[PDB]
Amino acid sequence: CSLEEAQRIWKQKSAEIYPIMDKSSRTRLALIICNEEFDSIPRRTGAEVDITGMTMLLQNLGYSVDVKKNLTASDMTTELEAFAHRPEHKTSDSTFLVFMSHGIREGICGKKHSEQVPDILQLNAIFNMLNTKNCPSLKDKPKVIIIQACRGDSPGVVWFKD
Amino acid sequence: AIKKAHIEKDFIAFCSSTPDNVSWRHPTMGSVFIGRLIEHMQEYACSCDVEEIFRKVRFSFEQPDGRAQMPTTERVTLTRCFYLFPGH
Ligand SMILES: *[C@@H](O)[C@H](CC(=O)O)NC(=O)[C@@H](CC(=O)NCCn1c(C)nc2ccccc21)C(C)C
Repeated sequence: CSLEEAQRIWKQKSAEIYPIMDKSSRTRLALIICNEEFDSIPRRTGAEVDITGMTMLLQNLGYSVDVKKNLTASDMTTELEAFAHRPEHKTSDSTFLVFMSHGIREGICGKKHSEQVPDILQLNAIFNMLNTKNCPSLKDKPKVIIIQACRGDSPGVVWFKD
Repeated sequence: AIKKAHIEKDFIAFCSSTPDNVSWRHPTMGSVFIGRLIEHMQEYACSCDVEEIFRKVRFSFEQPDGRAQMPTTERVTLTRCFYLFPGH
């Protein structure tokens, strides 16, 4: 993780920068939700390093970082509902949410998803908990949402002729 | 005593693929999206800001390899530059 002294930055598009809060009194927070076992659909082997890398990255970046794993869409809203209330937000200049699951068109999926047994956290929902209403310590304060999950079944691509 | 605030501001989502389409994740090396995110976060963290950095990683997927996927940025409501001053 590469580092510092560039004051060029505070003299660019400044005061359209986000105000950062001093490093001595920060309680910064970040959440990794990552699912690997599922009741019915293919186990996510390799998801560990996703958790690792991201947790070190985040930590390195100046963040205390919670991991929770193997959740329903339920425990996704309820745990995430909790991340909203954590009073360290008041002394934080930002946050990082990350999810890592299987996924469908509509959303991230949870522990139990099949086509007869559906389990989906909408990307809608992530936003509706973490806003000025439900998470008020975070206004005028950036929040990035990092979703590692499949968006649907199609491979990425179209053919062209050369 | 009672003023108004925007209910939605300061967000940015970053996903692994575009809609309808898939995300790769290699067995012993994690998600190719995760790997790449991390790599770019390290080197560009304060050369650049998060809109920029998230652009860059999108760029690095562009000419399709065998397991193609284009990262997308939904629903950014950042009003200001998120420079991430690593070490302050
Ligand atoms: C979405 O449902 C998940 C991605 C996620 O974890 O977010 N998709 C998959 O797990 C796919 C399976 C997959 O990615 N397979 C990796 C295949 N593979 C191999 C053996 N070597 C590779 C190198 C680079 C990229 C992929 C590679 C789906 C398609 C079942």
